[PDB]
Amino acid sequence: FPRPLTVEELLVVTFTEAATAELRGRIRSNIHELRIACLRETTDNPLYERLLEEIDDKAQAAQWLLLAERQMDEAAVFTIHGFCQRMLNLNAFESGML
Amino acid sequence: LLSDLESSQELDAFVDVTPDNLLHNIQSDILELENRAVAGVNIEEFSRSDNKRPLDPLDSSI
Amino acid sequence: QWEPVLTEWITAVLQAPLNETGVSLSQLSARNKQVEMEFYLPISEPLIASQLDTLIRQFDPLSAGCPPLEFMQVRGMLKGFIDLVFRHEGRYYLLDYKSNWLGEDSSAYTQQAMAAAMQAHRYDLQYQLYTLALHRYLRHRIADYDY
Amino acid sequence: RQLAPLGFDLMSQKPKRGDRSRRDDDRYLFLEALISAQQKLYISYIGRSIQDNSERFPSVLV
Amino acid sequence: MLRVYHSNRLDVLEALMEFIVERERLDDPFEPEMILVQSTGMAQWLQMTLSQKFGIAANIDFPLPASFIWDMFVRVLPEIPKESAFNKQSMSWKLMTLLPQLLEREDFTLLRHYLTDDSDKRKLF
Repeated sequence: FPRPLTVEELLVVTFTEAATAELRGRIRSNIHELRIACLRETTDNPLYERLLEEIDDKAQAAQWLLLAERQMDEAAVFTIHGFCQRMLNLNAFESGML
Repeated sequence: LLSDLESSQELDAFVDVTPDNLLHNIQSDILELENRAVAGVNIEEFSRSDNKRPLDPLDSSI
Repeated sequence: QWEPVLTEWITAVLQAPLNETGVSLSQLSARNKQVEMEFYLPISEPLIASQLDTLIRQFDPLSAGCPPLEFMQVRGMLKGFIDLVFRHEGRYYLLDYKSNWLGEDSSAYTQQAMAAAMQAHRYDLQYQLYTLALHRYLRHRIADYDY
Repeated sequence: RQLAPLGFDLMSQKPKRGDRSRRDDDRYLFLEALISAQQKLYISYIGRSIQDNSERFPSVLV
Repeated sequence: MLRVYHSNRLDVLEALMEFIVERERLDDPFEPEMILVQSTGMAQWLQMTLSQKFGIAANIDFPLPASFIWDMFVRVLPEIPKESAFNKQSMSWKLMTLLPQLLEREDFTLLRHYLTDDSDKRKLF
């Protein structure tokens, strides 16, 4: 991607509510594992190993994952019906809704 | 914003929490402003777990 | 329908003299006015009914009528609302407001009848607890205070 | 507790020092509750939903 | 002089507040003690802790920082009304007036598309 992004700027849409809470905790755990792997510089998993190979500066990346870990509460994973509800309530005047 | 006041006179009274229970261990670390988490930066630190704080199995605090 | 009958009666209340000194409510300046005091009076040991009314009835003539007060053992903080507190001639006073009395108009409010209802609604203990409050507040706030 | 801004509010666009948000209020409340406990701390949450027997997750603070 | 008291727990600050009132007592008896609290339960805990030591707690004002400072405005500067003309309540009815008047101002035209569709006046409120 052209620029690094913030957790609150990533939009994930899953139709089932139970899958949105599982994917939120699944991403929350994968950010925590990769953050520790960046500080340890070594990992026992192939995916995180190939990620550490592409990582240029592991120190700044670990700080980004730490800020990404603290924002997972407002991390956006919504359903189709849970999205429009939050989006139409964000900008009211364009939608013309109470 | 409190430390930005020019004419303010600041004085502190802090009761030291003697760590015993797991609860008093965390309140300590937050009070003394120290990081007790072991990240395991090197394999020598990653192996021995004795460098952490001992936890009693009978502690119901946390 | 009320206001013509109200603004008059209100003037009769503010102009009425009080006690011996004949203090009129209109003579009180805002400096000496304290309205709606909320006090917290802690009770340390558990308060027993029989252990209380015996002391009450002892020194208080109004506690002779009616049976002894009946309440469960209570230990904690006591709450209350003082309607008005004011000082005049360097002497503090205690004021409370009651209305009730649906059926009576004429002299049926008298020295014997008012005290008869004070014993009926158990307002005896109320001002006795209000004075203990005010005594502790005046003792705490005023340096070198005497009852 | 999630309270979203009105979306046309200018304060959320350029935050300052003394700006108050409900997210930072509840996050700081969890820290106030942690230091306030002098003996025992009790934290409970639903791990598994009793209806469909699925998996839930505790708050990020916990 | 403005003094800031830092402490690990509230029980030390409450005991320090007990010492400040104990060392110096107010001349006028009826002058209330100003204590700023953001909620009711915080004020009700201070009343029970102060009454537990001194023996009673009475005449303690517990306003909000917004109401306090506003009350400080009327005392320091004359001509200020005791309650302001701009509130969360009155400004809603005042805007319910101007907003139908301010439509088609060449600025509000973005807001005009939200209202002029149709309403029972609920959208305006």
